[PDB]
Amino acid sequence: LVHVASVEKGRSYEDFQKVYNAIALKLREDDEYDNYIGYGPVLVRLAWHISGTWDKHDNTGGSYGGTYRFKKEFNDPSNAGLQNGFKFLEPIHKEFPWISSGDLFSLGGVTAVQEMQGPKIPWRCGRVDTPEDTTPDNGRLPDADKDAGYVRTFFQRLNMNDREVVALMGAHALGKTHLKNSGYEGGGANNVFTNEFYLNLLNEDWKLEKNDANNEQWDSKSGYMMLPTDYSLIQDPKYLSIVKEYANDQDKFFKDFSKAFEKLLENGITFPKDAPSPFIFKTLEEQGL
Ligand code: HEM
Repeated sequence: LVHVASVEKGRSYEDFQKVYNAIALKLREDDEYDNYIGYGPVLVRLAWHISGTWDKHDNTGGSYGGTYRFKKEFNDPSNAGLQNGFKFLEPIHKEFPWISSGDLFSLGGVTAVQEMQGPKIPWRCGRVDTPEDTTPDNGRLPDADKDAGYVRTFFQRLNMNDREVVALMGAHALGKTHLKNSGYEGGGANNVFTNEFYLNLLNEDWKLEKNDANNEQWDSKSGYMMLPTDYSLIQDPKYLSIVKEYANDQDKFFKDFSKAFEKLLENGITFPKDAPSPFIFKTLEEQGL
């Protein structure tokens, strides 16, 4: 399939900065969500899951068509919990009805990363809502009870290499698992974007335990947890080298995450040669708002 980005009619940077601001102000306002984590991490997870359905082989799935809005995808077991992100964005969509669904879901992720003190993520508009029959079947998102070889093969479908996979996974510094969503038990959580995922992988004393859903996960006495696929990044020697790199260089992690996350959000989209350049949105803080 070819999906050509089409700018929402007459819109420019200032329009999208307004949408960014509305999302950011609501992120600040709705601070109580999920035991005071706020909506930042679930917005990042939503932007990833609406993108992570992409298949490079036939260009099905991906963020372009906004298909998460349709019941098949909305009800994917892999997406359990994401309804909260969708509900958060609903009033934003209603205030700015001109923005496409894929643009809104992906921008929500960019906004959340930046507002949580993450790197700037350049972002491009022009995703166009596609019909219900374009919604990808369930089962394209990854399982957590797997090893490094699984992770590496899985991400080849999204055209991501080892460095991109390790960078993207640093998002698991954010938020938590919820037993009722995924069968993984979380505890403490953070809503500030840092490279701490890599530091925790290397520095904590991990114990392989069974949780209350009878699934294995790696736990530390500090109350930290890792999925088996997280832990695989220190079991595989190629992933381990990159983990160490990011643990020792915050700026390099930020730069690599920004590139990979934009790429993830743009996979499947053809941008015309005279499309606008990617937008870099100012944070609320930078605007004095
Ligand atoms: C091997 C690949 C991955 C697997 C198996 C995986 C699995 C999971 C699972 C099981 C959860 C818990 C969901 C819940 O119980 O609420 C989760 C949460 C999350 N994921 Fe991943 N994930 C992967 C990659 C990624 C990527 C690439 C990103 C973004 C760059 C990401 C961002 C997040 C975030 C921010 C959360 C927390 C959401 C919240 O706190 O509500 N994940 N992931």
